[PDB]
Amino acid sequence: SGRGKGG
Amino acid sequence: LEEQEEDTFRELRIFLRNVTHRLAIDKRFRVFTKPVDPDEVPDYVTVIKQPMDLSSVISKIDLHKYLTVKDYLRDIDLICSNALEYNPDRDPGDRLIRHRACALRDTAYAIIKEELDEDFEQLAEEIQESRKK
Repeated sequence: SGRGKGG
Repeated sequence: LEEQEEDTFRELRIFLRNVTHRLAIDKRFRVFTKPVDPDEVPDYVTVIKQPMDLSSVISKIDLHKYLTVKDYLRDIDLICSNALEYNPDRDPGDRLIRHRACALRDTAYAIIKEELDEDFEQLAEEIQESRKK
């Protein structure tokens, strides 16, 4: 998975 | 002449556009209505090779890329699986988007199962098969 979209 | 096959595809596209519209105006799925923006998520393209969103699904309806409900649900499933592959489970925002991805999948499947005549779908699938052959 990636960093995520929280910033 | 058998223009009846084209009648099937016309009725399928109208149905698909109506389903997609109902998904796209659902507040839960707003995040899936536009492609992921690499300016906001710079590593997205490093995880997800085949991006998909509801606005691209509309364009594919317009361009006659969906001959079957299966072809259409493959792209709904892609929206969901991309979100579940890309997004981790590290904060509440992560959990929220992942839940919305599953709810998108489940909503699309439930609408089709409730509203789509099984023989109509099978006819569409089998015209696609005749055209492949």
